[PDB]
Amino acid sequence: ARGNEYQPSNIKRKNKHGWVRRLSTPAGVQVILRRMLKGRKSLSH
Amino acid sequence: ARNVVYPLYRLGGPQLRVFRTNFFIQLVRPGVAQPEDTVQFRIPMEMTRVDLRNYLEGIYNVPVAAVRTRVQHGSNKRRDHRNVRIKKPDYKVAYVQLAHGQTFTFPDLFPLYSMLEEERQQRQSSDPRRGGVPSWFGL
Amino acid sequence: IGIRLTLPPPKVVDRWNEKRAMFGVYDNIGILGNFEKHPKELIRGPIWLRGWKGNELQRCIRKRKMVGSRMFADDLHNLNKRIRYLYKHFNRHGKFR
Amino acid sequence: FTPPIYQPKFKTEKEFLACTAGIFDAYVPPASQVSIRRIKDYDANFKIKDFPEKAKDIFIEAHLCLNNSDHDRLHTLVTEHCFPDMTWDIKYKTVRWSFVESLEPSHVVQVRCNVYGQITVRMHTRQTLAIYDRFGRLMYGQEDVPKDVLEYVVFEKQLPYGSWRMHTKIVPPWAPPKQPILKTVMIPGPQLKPEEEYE
Amino acid sequence: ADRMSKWTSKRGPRSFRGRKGRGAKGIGFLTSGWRFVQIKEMVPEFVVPDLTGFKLKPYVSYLAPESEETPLTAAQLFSEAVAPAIEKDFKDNLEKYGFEPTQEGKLFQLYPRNFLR
Amino acid sequence: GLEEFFDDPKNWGQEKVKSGAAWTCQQLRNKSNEDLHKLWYVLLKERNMLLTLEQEAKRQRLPMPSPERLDKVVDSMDALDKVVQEREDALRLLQTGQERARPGAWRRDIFGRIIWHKFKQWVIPWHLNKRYNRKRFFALPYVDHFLRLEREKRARIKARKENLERKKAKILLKKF
Amino acid sequence: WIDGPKDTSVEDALERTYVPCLKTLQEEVMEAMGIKETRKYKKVYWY
RNA sequence: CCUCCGCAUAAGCCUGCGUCAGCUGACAAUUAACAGCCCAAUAUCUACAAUCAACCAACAAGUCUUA
RNA sequence: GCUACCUAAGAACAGCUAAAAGAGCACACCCGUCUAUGUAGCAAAAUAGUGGGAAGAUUUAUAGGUAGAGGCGACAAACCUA
RNA sequence: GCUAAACCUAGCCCCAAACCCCACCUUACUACCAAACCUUAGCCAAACCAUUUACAUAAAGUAUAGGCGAUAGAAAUUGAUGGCGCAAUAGAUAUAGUACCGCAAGGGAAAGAAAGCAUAAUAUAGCAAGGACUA
Ligand SMILES: [Mg+2]
Ligand SMILES: [Mg+2]
Ligand SMILES: [Mg+2]
Ligand SMILES: [Mg+2]
Ligand SMILES: [Mg+2]
Ligand SMILES: [Mg+2]
Ligand SMILES: [Mg+2]
Ligand SMILES: [Mg+2]
Ligand SMILES: [Mg+2]
Ligand SMILES: [Mg+2]
Ligand SMILES: [Mg+2]
Repeated sequence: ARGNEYQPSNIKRKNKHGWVRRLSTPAGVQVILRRMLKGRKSLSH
Repeated sequence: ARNVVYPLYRLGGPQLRVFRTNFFIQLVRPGVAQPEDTVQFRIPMEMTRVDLRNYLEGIYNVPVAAVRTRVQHGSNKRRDHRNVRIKKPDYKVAYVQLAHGQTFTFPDLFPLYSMLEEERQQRQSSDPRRGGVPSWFGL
Repeated sequence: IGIRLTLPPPKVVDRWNEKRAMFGVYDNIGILGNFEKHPKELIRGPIWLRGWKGNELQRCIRKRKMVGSRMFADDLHNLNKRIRYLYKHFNRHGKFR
Repeated sequence: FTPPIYQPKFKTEKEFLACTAGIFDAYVPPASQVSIRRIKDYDANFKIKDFPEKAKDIFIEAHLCLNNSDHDRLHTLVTEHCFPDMTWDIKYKTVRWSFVESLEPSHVVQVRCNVYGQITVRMHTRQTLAIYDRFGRLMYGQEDVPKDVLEYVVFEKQLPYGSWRMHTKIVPPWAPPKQPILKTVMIPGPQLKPEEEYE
Repeated sequence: ADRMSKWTSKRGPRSFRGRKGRGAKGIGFLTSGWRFVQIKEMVPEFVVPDLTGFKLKPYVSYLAPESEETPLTAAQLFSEAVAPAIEKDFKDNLEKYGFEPTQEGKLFQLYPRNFLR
Repeated sequence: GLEEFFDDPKNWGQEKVKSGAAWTCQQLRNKSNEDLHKLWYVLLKERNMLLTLEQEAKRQRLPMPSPERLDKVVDSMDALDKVVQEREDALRLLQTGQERARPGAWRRDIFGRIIWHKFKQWVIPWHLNKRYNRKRFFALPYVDHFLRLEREKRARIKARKENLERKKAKILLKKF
Repeated sequence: WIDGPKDTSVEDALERTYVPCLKTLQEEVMEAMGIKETRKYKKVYWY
């Protein structure tokens, strides 16, 4: 019954975790800054 | 041209001209049967079919009747020893139909060791009657 | 199996290199030089523990006091956490009271 | 309820020249002064009247080296074209080759010629052989009874620091058969496929 | 879910796939009815010269002499293009010698560059 | 004609093709603008032919005949481009004093990093450009801590590199 | 060395046809090829 | 002998049983008409469902621009 | 991106009986009454049969919204990525 | 005799010194349309908890503060390149912030140069041994 909580949709993916939304708020900008400091290859989703 | 900023055009402005073209194309043998008048090219991704028509008609004086393009996705499945995906580059493929009933067919391109070879000639393989006994000795 | 099967490469120690040969010179700089310089001024090391000694809590307090402003951000955070932890340990844990 | 814990996937995805090719002009047993000069002009010191002694010494010493498998010396004693013949079939078996006084004096036969020297020397000596197995059991030739050996040995030399080394032994077709082998041998006939028949 | 693969026009839904391109430069615009109007002046025109009678070749004979690289500089160009005329007129208003006060009014403006390659 | 995409028919199948030397920057600097313009297309046609050869060799699983001429042609075209760029840069410096063909400015992005923002061509002034005004070219105070952290990460990398270099030098001296 | 059909002769490769001028390759080639352009490039904004 | 199966579109995925030679590597491939990517503005306009829309039946009252 | 509720604009509902129905029987569809199986399973809640609704307070695709002492809730302390 | 065992530098730690072409904020990496600033809290200690505690040297743990209790706590004044480090389970998480896991924030690796069996199953009875015994 459970396990399939991920129902992929690129629109939701980008609107929820994308670069633009991350930069839309100071908290998201700090998310990006933390990923950059850690050296993540993928800063945003 | 590619990797260059195009001067922004406004109504009534001069024609956009490129003097030293940056596009380099390859004429490739089709992987599938094609009509006699179709020529297959691999093209830079930034090249339009209009650009390819003008390119072939100006640099090679090839009468072009039609041009079609498709973006072929290069496999991203292969992985190196570190489990990191190796991306085969995506590339643009153009199909150019020649005009005036002109026909094209891809040409049939591609139509110390002496000592080693002569020693292989002079191997002198051991005979079965020798039973593994070295035959070099003269006794 | 926790034993190496080959003798380690020979270790050759030059007991008479310059460092060993001149080790200890000027340790009596004071008593033999009219006390112009104290022997502790011969000590080369961290600025916060030149000519000084203490347990880890005191060392960390001194380090923060003397170079805390020059420390990297996460190193200073670690030092503050360590001082807090050591304070708790030394003042609340132990067999003796 | 407690969720299952998955172990990392990586743990379970793991997966595992100074030689010539033969003889420039083969000598056929039952005028080479140009080649003599062609070697003199490049060597600056040579004696045909004394070469046979040195050639015999090299031959005997190399054959003695074969006894102890002295490959380090054998490399310098024989050419690379000859070394595989010298040392391949004899691997994993002891040979007790020995030399005894010769029967007739060795003399040169003919010489020819980036540039590689070549001297053919005829020897009719007397030798002993005893080739054993890995297990030390004789398989060729008595160690005590000597045999007379007729050999046409061809030496090759590099023309700057190379020397005269055994290059190839010419066996004439009229030479007598070699010694018989102690052990018997079976020689399979033509293997037959299911659809084939013997004829 | 694939964060590492590059984002291309092959990935999203129909709208995404239509909207994203592959870097090809624009040629015109879209009017009502999604009718594409191609502007001729936006299309790069290849100014290909006449190669008939041209002596140069893709390769150079190895017999050519070696030389020392001397990258052209503004000073060198000025000496080789303007200094002669300046001297000849000084011995005997810089537009006469070539200088132009402003790039505006030219077809090929040097800055901001407005020509391809 | 499409025959220009292939080498001379006599060369088809040849194990090796004899080729000259790549044009050098100095050799090209002596040629006129028209001569360079024409040589560019000569080299372009040769490059297209060589790329076609490379691809057909890959297709046939055979070694490409004399691959070095492709490198020679690429080097020649790069030298020609460098020469033309040098001429354009010299002319631009003389006539305008600008060292860069494209307008740009040093700006601090939303992440506090100093970047060379290269300008883009627009039709409306920037204060009216909505998309442009969405882009932020300033860093708010919450970025200062991350700037310090990045600086200290760089410092740590540099310090490790320097100590490693010195230790390797010490080991070399001990060895010799 | 023997020049191939696609190798420039030494004299051709060394001929100094370059006349130091204050013209870009684009405008020089426009003049040489006789391409006539009367439309004036409308000004654009950079930022 | 068996199948609410199958074929398409959407969404998702992204080369993931095409060829070749040794699961790996190389080579090839999906070609726009379908679909997406639109619209020059200012204003002024636009009461009258749908249900085969014609009767009949209502209530829950229902995507509606020219100068 | 599950789920609860909501917003926008969509879509589906055979056949028979009945007539404009939170109507009857019953497909698709939705659910999950009872039994058996399964219980490291096909499945971190399934299978087979049986059963409830099936033109509605229905089901459902798409996009958007509500956020943690908060949301949402036909109150089960239900749900808010097992 | 199998599996295996081993290895030494890849690097790291702590100091000192020194201040360190093109594309991309729209669905990022897409050529081109009319707006920031604002007390940290709490864990924890007080054996609960509620005020409180808990984000050079010397003067001095002094004056002071404090459910005057846990505890907190001055100032005047004084003047000041190296390694008894690690050496691949260590040392950085690091071969890499990669693979992989997660919708997301985020988490985050591994690695390079004996045991177990087989030769050779097993004998009444038993913490498997000990005293022994010719055994
Ligand atoms: Mg869903
Ligand atoms: Mg298409
Ligand atoms: Mg019905
Ligand atoms: Mg009903
Ligand atoms: Mg409900
Ligand atoms: Mg209740
Ligand atoms: Mg209850
Ligand atoms: Mg307490
Ligand atoms: Mg004080
Ligand atoms: Mg480690
Ligand atoms: Mg064992």
